[PDB]
Amino acid sequence: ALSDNPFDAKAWRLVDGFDDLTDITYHRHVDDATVRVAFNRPEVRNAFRPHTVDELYRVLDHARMSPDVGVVLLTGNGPSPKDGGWAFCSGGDQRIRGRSGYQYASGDTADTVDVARAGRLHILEVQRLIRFMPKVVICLVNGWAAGGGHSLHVVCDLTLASREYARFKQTDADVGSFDGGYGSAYLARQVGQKFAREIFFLGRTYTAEQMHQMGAVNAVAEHAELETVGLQWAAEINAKSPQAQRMLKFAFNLLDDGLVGQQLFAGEATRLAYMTDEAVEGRDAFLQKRPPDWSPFPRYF
Amino acid sequence: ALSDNPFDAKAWRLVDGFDDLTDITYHRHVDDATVRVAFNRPEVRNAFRPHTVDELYRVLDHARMSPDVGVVLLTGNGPSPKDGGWAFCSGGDQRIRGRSGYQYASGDTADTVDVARAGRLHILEVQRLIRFMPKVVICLVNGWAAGGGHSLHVVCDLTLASREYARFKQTDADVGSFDGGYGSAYLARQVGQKFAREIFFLGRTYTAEQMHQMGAVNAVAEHAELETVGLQWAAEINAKSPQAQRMLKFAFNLLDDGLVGQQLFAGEATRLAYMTDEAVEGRDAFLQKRPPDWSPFPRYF
Amino acid sequence: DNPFDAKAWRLVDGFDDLTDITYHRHVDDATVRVAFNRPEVRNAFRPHTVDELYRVLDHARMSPDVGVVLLTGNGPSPKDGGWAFCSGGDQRIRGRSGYQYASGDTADTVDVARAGRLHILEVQRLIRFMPKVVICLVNGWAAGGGHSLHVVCDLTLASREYARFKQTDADVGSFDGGYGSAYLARQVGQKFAREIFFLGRTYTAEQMHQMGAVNAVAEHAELETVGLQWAAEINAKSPQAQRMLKFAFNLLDDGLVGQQLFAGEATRLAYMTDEAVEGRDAFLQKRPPDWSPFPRYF
Amino acid sequence: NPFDAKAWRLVDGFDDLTDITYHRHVDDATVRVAFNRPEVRNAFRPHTVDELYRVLDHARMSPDVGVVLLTGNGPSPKDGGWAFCSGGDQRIRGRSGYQYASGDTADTVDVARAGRLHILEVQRLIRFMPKVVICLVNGWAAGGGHSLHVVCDLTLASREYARFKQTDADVGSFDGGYGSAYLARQVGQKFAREIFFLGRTYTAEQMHQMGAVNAVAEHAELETVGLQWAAEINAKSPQAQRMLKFAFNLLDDGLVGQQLFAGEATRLAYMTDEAVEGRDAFLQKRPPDWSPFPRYF
Amino acid sequence: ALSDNPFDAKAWRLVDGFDDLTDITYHRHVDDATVRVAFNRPEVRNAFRPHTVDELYRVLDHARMSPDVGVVLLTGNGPSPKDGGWAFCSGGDQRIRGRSGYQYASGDTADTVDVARAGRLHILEVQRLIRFMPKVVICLVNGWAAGGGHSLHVVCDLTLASREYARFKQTDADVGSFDGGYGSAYLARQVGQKFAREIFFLGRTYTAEQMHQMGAVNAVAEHAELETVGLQWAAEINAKSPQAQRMLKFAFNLLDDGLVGQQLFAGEATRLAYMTDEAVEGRDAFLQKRPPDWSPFPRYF
Amino acid sequence: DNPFDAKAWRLVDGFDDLTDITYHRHVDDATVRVAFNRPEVRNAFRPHTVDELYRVLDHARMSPDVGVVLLTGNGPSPKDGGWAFCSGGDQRIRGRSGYQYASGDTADTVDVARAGRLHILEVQRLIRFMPKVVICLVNGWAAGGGHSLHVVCDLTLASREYARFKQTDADVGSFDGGYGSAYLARQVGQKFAREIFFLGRTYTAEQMHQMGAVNAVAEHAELETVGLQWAAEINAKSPQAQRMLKFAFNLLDDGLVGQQLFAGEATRLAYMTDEAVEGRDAFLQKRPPDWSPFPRYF
Ligand SMILES: CC(C)(COP(=O)(O)OP(=O)(O)OC[C@H]1O[C@@H](n2cnc3c(N)ncnc32)[C@H](O)[C@@H]1OP(=O)(O)O)[C@@H](O)C(=O)NCCC(=O)NCCSC(=O)c1ccc2ccccc2c1O
Ligand SMILES: CC(C)(COP(=O)(O)OP(=O)(O)OC[C@H]1O[C@@H](n2cnc3c(N)ncnc32)[C@H](O)[C@@H]1OP(=O)(O)O)[C@@H](O)C(=O)NCCC(=O)NCCSC(=O)c1ccc2ccccc2c1O
Ligand SMILES: CC(C)(COP(=O)(O)OP(=O)(O)OC[C@H]1O[C@@H](n2cnc3c(N)ncnc32)[C@H](O)[C@@H]1OP(=O)(O)O)[C@@H](O)C(=O)NCCC(=O)NCCSC(=O)c1ccc2ccccc2c1O
Ligand SMILES: CC(C)(COP(=O)(O)OP(=O)(O)OC[C@H]1O[C@@H](n2cnc3c(N)ncnc32)[C@H](O)[C@@H]1OP(=O)(O)O)[C@@H](O)C(=O)NCCC(=O)NCCSC(=O)c1ccc2ccccc2c1O
Repeated sequence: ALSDNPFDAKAWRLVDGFDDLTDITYHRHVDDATVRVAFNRPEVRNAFRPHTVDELYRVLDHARMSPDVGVVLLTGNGPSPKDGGWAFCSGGDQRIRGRSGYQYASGDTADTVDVARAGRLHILEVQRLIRFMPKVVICLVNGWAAGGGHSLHVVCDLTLASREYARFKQTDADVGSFDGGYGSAYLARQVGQKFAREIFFLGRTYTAEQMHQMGAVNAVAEHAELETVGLQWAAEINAKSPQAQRMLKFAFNLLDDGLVGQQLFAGEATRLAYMTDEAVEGRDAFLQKRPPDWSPFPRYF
Repeated sequence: ALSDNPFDAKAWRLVDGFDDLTDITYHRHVDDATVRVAFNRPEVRNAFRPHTVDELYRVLDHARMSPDVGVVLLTGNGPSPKDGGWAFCSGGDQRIRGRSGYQYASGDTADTVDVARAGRLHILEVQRLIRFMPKVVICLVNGWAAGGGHSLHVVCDLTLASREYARFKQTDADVGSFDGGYGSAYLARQVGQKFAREIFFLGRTYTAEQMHQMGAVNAVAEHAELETVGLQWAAEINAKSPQAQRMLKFAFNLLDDGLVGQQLFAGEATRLAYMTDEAVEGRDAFLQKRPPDWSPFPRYF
Repeated sequence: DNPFDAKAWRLVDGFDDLTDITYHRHVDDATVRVAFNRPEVRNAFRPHTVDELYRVLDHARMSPDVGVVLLTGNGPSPKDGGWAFCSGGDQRIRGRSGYQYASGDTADTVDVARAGRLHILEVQRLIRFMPKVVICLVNGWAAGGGHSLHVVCDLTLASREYARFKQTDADVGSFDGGYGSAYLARQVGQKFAREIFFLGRTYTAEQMHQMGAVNAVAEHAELETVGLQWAAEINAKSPQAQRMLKFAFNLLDDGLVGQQLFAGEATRLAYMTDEAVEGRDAFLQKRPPDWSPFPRYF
Repeated sequence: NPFDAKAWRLVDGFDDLTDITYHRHVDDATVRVAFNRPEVRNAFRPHTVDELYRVLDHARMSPDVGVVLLTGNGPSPKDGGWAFCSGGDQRIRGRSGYQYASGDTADTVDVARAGRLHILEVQRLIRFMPKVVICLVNGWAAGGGHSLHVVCDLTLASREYARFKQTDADVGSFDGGYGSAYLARQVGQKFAREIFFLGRTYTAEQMHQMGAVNAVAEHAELETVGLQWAAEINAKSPQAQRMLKFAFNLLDDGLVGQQLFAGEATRLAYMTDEAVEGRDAFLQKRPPDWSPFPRYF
Repeated sequence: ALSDNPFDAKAWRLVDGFDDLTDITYHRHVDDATVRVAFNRPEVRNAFRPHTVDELYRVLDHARMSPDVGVVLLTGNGPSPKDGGWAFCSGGDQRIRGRSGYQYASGDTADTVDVARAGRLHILEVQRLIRFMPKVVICLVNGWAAGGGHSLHVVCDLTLASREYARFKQTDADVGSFDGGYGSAYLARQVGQKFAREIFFLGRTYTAEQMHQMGAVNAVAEHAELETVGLQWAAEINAKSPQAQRMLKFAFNLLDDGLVGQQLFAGEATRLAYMTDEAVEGRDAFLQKRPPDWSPFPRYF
Repeated sequence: DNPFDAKAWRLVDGFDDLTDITYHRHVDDATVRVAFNRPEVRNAFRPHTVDELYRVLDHARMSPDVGVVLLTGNGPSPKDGGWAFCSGGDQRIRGRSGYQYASGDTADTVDVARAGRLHILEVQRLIRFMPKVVICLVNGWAAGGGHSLHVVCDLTLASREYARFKQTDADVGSFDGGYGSAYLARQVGQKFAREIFFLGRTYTAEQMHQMGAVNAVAEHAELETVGLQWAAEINAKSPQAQRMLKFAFNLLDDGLVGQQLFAGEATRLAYMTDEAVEGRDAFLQKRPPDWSPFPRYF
């Protein structure tokens, strides 16, 4: 009766238009305003290749533009059919990593790499998409989270982790790589500079409880219940003012993201201003080629 | 023998000139350089209305300008005479909240709102007064700390919380509101970005011990001893160089507050320069209409 | 000639007791005039001056029928005909602990029991944080703390003939290590700002305009007339938008304080929506809120 | 007319564009992207924004393109007026933002569909793309149109017809992001506040004096000079140009800025033998040998 | 058998050229790419005087420039021969502190102070050296860490602390001093603003375990094993890509250090660019006085 | 015509061994002159040049009788009469690991066992952090890293006739991604700074002055004479105030490092007080401190 798999097929439906997905799965909950986005290459611990990043971007972007979706659950499928091992995401697929970055290939191995096509590092675009979308993204760490996979959990708004199977391991420097952006600096804004430097410089494996104690993981859950708890967290988020939740996310981003953070938060303020009679008077005055009349609108202080 | 009330009336005296306070109480300790500032509307869990904010500002401002006061203890009176419930502060009084913010009213309910008078959100001014005053402000959370009340706690330099009665709950998004300034972004600089986002996005109730573990509460105390512990903390603060304590507070504020932070710290540096013979030579040379002589004052490196 | 046109201005009720500052409301416009009134010492401010200045600016901030503040200096000097906006802190009553309250004009009347203050910094923040445009009209010398006040204002207009900018801080052993210096660098760039402070030279209106700290140069007699024209153009726009724009300009430079002020106004904007009103109503009626009428935007 | 048709070719796959034009230079690694609604001073509606994003994104991913020229077509067939871009099309502005419509006017708005403000997405795309974007202001630049020039890396402006006018507060709108705060990092806080608070009209020469316009050119020569600038840019080390742009963005853009600059530093490390040894060791399931690679200081 | 001393004399060799050191010791490990740098005035709890600072800077600078050294262990020798008391570092030597700062003296006490020579506060230069050097610096807190000694610990990349003997006490304000830089503001980026303010404003003594719980100490070790654990941590660090480790340290520093942070990280990016064929084409074209040919080098995105 | 007036300058004791740099102290003023001395390669620096430049600037930093550093280039070139401030890194000894030490002048003599360095960045930080005003006198070409050196100096004066600013970094596949670029933008604004780097055009003294990166333009023969005048005006003010001001200008731009330096100086001011001394004395006398004589200021 105890399931080894967090996924409950009865609770989830495929999303229309996404039959061609190979490296990623995308479900919408049967009742809730919540979607499930998951890595789908468990044979390589859910390592992503450039095509994986493209699918992940497409799917997250679709969720961003779905008005009836409030929360994204980001996770990994499994286990490995080869050894039963569990993974959230093991970062960039090393098999198709070249001197210019991760390269598109016709097959799974290095020999099928299109040598004419320069490599990319555009998981960074997925990071920004997660960061900038006006919806809460909750990472469900159901297994190994290593390299770029570790950095993905870091950039999510919230993280829940499997007690039995979550393993956090920043392996970047082991393979001569490094996430010098959100993966490292933003980790320091969750667990502090000392712990963050330890995690990267020594590359040790941490449990869910250890990461929770340090401040990068919000709560620990039983593996079988990880998505159930995820859905409960999403339900609590979706039960509040969506307008307030949106502003709050951009408020938490703002200063850390400089002018970009201000752009997003100020953008939402501009939308709020557009709803007002005062802004409509401004529009109407222009269209009617007359001076605007601001006298009904007080100078708040 | 066990008091349900943290307040020890024998230890405190009313402050002269504060006759007319209705929403707030203001005491000076009988021996120590410490004052007690408290919300005084326990029947509504110490929610503040614009008049409450005005009294609070005036009282904190007086404490700021009192040379014989080193530490402010900010707390809530209680319990509710209606149900015996304890509160530090439950944020803005929802009864007089309008479309333009919290509105002045002649009575307690929405019907007595002065409709000719625009709403205000100027608890933010109290936040800055606490932030900018050259004295340590310790928040003693003696009960519910919710909404704007939670955010007041966040902005204080230090927080002590009642074991039995403190309950931290960020209810902003529940009533369609949000503190997008110190309430949220500054919380993240105490407990890290993941926990701060959790606290706001889910709006769960946290105990003193839980908040202490996350990093927003300095210590947990027995309810009956909360002000006693507060006074002990104040005494330790007051036993150090007042000049060093002043500079240290502005040093902690500085970068987080940008140019405002620099302004406050540099302002105190200017005062230190004014104490020197070199600065006195500059003033005198101008007043005597002669060139200054800097030769007695060596260059340091 | 004199930039002050007495016919255009009325005294503000409740301010009969002002000694170091004058305060007028325009006869027709949503504009006030705030001016230093010690031209015999080049409009140097003492602590009492600062108190009056703060109180008057605070009153303008809280006047809903006022949109723009014009900050300037009265003159000329009755002693030598010299023109000044403001020459900074009154050096006569500067002590080792800062500028001190005194019953008279000189150090001999200083209240020795009372520590000195530097709370022009409080006026700077009041100017910086108020949800209204403050225009500095530099009608003469602007030196020391007076120079730093023009720097922190949103806009500066300057008298062609008589405006003189001179950062004399380091000459008398002082320094504005806040807005006076760092924020000046965000107007004229780090090289020019360092020059202005390190060498303490005198600059004309036109020179400051070329460097970027002065918005426009006006004829002396027309300085307040041009100020009123600028104020009128500002007052012809959405007050809501002007308010948001000022705080947007402040935001990143002011860190968490900047975010607090801008987000504070964003919160007011949310409070105006039906969605926020449903949040209030549900709490008051002790029922669950119903968010279904309010769509998610992206 | 600044447009020289002989110098430009249409780009394959963009036959369906209606609000925007998109050309590639016949010889140079340079593209031309232009607003194409001159009858309303090149105001953009959400469809314009979608086309603009799609086109700039394509330019970003085109390895044989080094520089983007962003401008407006004209003149107005109605009054001969010249415009770069007048910002959001006010006719279809609603309480929820700019709304999709089947026609040009408010009565054709799809009421079932919420409005958007996603010109901000185009701003970020210009900002984050590893190529220089030069704005050619050939006419009116107002509202969101003014803000689009602000966010471009460089701006060249028509002496006779460029008109800069930040009208945001006139119509109760505001760009509280790059449009204003970033303008201040070009012309300084005093001038930026003046531009927004008063919303006056400025010439090319005035904006050049303030620091927001790199150079003024004769109207007929505006695109010719743009192409000359693009050529000088394309003649340098592309790797260095790329690093330079993100270095300029970095601190102003906080963690996002660091992410972009560090992303390119990561690529540079991937080129090294040391990084390749890291990949090889993992793939071959053996310990890495770092001894051939010395520590630098 | 149980050693009271963390130092294992068999594991360390003196470094050539440092025979003249008096206030500091400097060893290189017999096998590992690791050095040991230690305060050597245990009779005054390893308080530093200006000569100590000069030696410390010299030794750390030499380590910075040693290509075969990857990690610096920074600690204190002991115990005091007077009372057996243990110290990492008790900050500035108060005996030779004057009105212009810490002063050079021929002897140990104030009467041998060179009055003609202005005082200095240049432990700040050692702080920046630790901060900016492209190698991990691990602080081994083997006893008291107080005042400026506490701040040195704060600025190191990692801290390990002796269970039995580590005592953290920020005493600055007790003696009228303050570290308004890394000592305070950077501490806040490790333990959060509330705990950081508490540490300074109250100046209480904290254990290794307490500082670890707050986030300023990475791990607690047995006193006899402190340097053994230090060596184990260094070995894990030294087993990764040295290039990646370097980039990662400056990535963690970057935003916190503004333009200085950008300068250091960008400098390393420039070195990486110099390794490329493209950069070499740039150099060669200039030297051969011909136009560069960039056509072999793809634009990446 | 030469800007250098030999009569005004004396060699500094202990610096006889300098080869790539010259170092003089003024015969009367608290001012030194530090100059690149390889005019045959447009004053391009090699690693040895950087070491000498650091040592000389460090010595000036620690000299209590020196207030101002004038940083410039010697010339003209004995080969073609060309004038240079500094053309950046010596490309002849640039390798894949950076600029390399060599026994001779050319690439064939580089020590292959010794990795390259980019440590002109250390000189930039030394200029940036030293508590004294550094004025760059651009007497000729300023290119690459040489351009970045002027950018990081506090003030820049430039020769009308011979100053030439040209950011050639991207021409040779290099880039200054720190103070050279990002800090230039805080002088001339983001548009002009991007223009300067992306196109790498040559600009005159007058053009750079208009953009905001050059404080003043001077006649070539008078460049050091004007430099000495600027230094004299700087040296006539409170040294303590000038010091605080420089770190105040640095502060926010330099994050925790900026704060560290400014607060460090504030700590020194505090050490001068009776209050700080009571703290010391109480510790030394093993007694509680008595803070009662020292008032709380606000
Ligand atoms: C360039 C002038 C403005 C005009 O000179 P002029 O030749 O035209 O007239 P002058 O003879 O100097 O002045 C006329 C009368 O006014 C007096 N006076 C002018 N300014 C002041 C003044 N600030 N304080 C006291 N008296 C002043 C003069 O002494 C003189 O008095 P009289 O001989 O008729 O008896 C010149 O007077 C002057 O340099 N005055 C001093 C400017 C000054 O150093 N102000 C204060 C420096 S510091 C500062 O303002 C300040 C304040 C608060 C701060 C807070 C935080 C951080 C920094 C702060 C700060 O830097
Ligand atoms: C200064 C002009 C550009 C030139 O005036 P001119 O006197 O030469 O010609 P005019 O007769 O006014 O315009 C010619 C035709 O084009 C129309 N037109 C011009 N601009 C627009 C326009 N923006 N929207 C709709 N129609 C426009 C005019 O109504 C007119 O139509 P007609 O009566 O001949 O049939 C003037 O047209 C004008 O003020 N246009 C409006 C400028 C404007 O306020 N744009 C919107 C500001 S708000 C905005 O762009 C925007 C968008 C997204 C944002 C996202 C986040 C944050 C902020 C945002 C934002 O602020
Ligand atoms: C907590 C202790 C470290 C341990 O106390 P314990 O109870 O174990 O034994 P104790 O009797 O106090 O010390 C044993 C011997 O060591 C001496 N000693 C300990 N620390 C110092 C010390 N720092 N300076 C001079 N002597 C010291 C003691 O006086 C005593 O001497 P003895 O009576 O045998 O002759 C305690 O000694 C103590 O508080 N020491 C002072 C800590 C302190 O306040 N240091 C200076 C704060 S300021 C700071 O370090 C500093 C320095 C440079 C800075 C530069 C720029 C900006 C900031 C700076 C800065 O903040
Ligand atoms: C614009 C000139 C300065 C003047 O041109 P002109 O036509 O007047 O004279 P020219 O014939 O080019 O030069 C005269 C002699 O001096 C030589 N020369 C001039 N500059 C250099 C030079 N920098 N290195 C080596 N030789 C140089 C010339 O090769 C030539 O040698 P000759 O033919 O007599 O044997 C031109 O010479 C020139 O562009 N020189 C190279 C400028 C350059 O690209 N420098 C390196 C950019 S990168 C850089 O400096 C640098 C260094 C360290 C960094 C560290 C961290 C981050 C960034 C860094 C960085 O960007």
